[PDB]
Amino acid sequence: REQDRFLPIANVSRIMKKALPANAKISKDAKETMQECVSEFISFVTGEASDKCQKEKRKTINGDDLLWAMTTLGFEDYVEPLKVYLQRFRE
Amino acid sequence: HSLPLARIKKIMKADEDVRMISAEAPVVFARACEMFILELTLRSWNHTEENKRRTLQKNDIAAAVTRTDIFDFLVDIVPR
Repeated sequence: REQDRFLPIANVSRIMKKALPANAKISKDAKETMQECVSEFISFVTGEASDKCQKEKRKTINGDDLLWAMTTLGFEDYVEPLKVYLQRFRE
Repeated sequence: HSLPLARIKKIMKADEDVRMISAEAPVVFARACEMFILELTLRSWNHTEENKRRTLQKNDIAAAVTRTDIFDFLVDIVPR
């Protein structure tokens, strides 16, 4: 279909393989499916952050808003690693 | 970055309510998306090894989704 609205397959696939044993194969179907799951992750997290900005009459989704939304939707295991990453980015 | 920030922004912007986006937000997502892809592929692979197959297939991803709560939002994207 249209791959304009998805993250590129070559980046997603290469990310899948590093998680997997070297002998692993991945169907072209799974690559495509994982492409859609990860793109839905962005929308899901963005929806929540956008809702909170909307409640607070703020017009910008900041980094904190994404982290706050990840915790709200149950991805708190990601949030501390992400903070550390974000500091290495700001320094 | 592993994934392109411009595409990430693109995805964020399909949401009608999104206005401006801090430049840190695609950066947070690039890393966060990685972690998501790693964790979902690993849980999918548990099913692949369970069936003692060597190919990760779509049905493995479908399986991983039902087995963990934080992934409910994905049950319509990959049913079965």
